[PDB]
Amino acid sequence: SLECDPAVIGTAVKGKEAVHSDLGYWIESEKNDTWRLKRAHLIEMKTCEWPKSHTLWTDGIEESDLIIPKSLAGPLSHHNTREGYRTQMKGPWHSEELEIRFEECPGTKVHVEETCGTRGPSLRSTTASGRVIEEWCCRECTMPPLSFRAKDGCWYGMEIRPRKEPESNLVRSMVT
Amino acid sequence: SLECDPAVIGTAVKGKEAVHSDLGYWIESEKNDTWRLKRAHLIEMKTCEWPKSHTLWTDGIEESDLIIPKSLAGPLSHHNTREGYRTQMKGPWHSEELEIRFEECPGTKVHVEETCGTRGPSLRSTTASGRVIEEWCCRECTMPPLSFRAKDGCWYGMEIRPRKEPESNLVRSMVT
Repeated sequence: SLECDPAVIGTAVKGKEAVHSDLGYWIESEKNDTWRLKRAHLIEMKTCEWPKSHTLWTDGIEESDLIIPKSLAGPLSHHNTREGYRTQMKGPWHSEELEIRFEECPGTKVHVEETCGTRGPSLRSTTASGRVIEEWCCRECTMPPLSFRAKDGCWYGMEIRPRKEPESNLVRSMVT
Repeated sequence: SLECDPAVIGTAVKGKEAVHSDLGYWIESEKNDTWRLKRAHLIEMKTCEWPKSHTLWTDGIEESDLIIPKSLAGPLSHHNTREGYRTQMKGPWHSEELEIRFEECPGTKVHVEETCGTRGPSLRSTTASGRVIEEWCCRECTMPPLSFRAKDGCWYGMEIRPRKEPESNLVRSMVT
């Protein structure tokens, strides 16, 4: 009864590309050389549960590995995963139009440094003053780095933290 | 590995209809209160394993309820199920062109009789002499009856057995 309406759900695979689509959700996965989330575009956030009947590869997943959270109608699929990243509970979900993609934000860099901060609330790449933050670090995530493209700028994943920058000046999402 | 080549596999859902397709397999499933196998068309039998990456609703199934056996490249899906039927291990899989459909054979009728024979190898609807066998019985399967349409005639499912036949006249598939 809490599932999204399957009347408008469209899921398809052909070869090495897959799409989990909805009215507002367009979730692309690829095989390279294992299946992973490629990019996603969400225009209307919703809180239903994506039905297993309209989902591919629903076996042996834990909700902690779902890139798009299950509570936000993220599909319970291995196609909704990426190595080195976990569920993005504290992401910039307040925005209306969201694009999830694996690319560095403009004028930014991410480094794999075990001497880096742990996962925390998602950080925007521009200060409240509006200035770019050049250097970011990661402890376990993989490259290219998970990013969020919204109206107000580029948001980085939780695993991605800034280098020698005070996380107190930055803008942080306050949703879960 | 032991999986079918995913390069040519195409699976899609839109609303109440779903297809698990490949080069030789065309498996249609439908939503009618519950997800079930609608019809299937197989032109080349295979012994690979259908990849879960290209399969819908792979969760909480037992292989005994898969209409198309896992060994015969049947998808491990709730879409590959039908109420009152179990895996058709002893089916007419020797034939080249096979169509699975839920309909009575042209000169037969099937009744739900708990006082009927048990599961056995799939039987043709025409004797070796070539005459139709009008009456068949079922104990637990549902209607319409699962049937196989091949070049040599109509084959009934394992759950569907005849009442007035001495088991010697019939044509029995001898493959598993």
